Amino acid sequence: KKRQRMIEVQDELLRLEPQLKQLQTKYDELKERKSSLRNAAYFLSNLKQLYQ
Amino acid sequence: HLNFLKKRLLQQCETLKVPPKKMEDLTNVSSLLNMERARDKANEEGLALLQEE
Repeated sequence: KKRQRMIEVQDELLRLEPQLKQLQTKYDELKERKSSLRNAAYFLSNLKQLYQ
Repeated sequence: HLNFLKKRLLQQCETLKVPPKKMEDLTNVSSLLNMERARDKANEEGLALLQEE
């Protein structure tokens, strides 16, 4: 029964292992996108003010 | 007299009846126990390792 328990715990571990990676990279890329777009909005507004 | 005693005991034990229960050789069983004990110990160790994992 402990050997079966090995089977399910290892299966759960190997299933959950990849799941972290895509979520981590998605969080990182969305945070970078948010920062970049906020900066870009700031610069476009500021340059529009300069032009006006 | 002791030879007569031995032969009467042999006849009594040959005539004696027992239910069909397997009973292994008298000398070796003890050794088996030791091995069996070791087996369990090894098993327990492995069990512990498994649980540890």
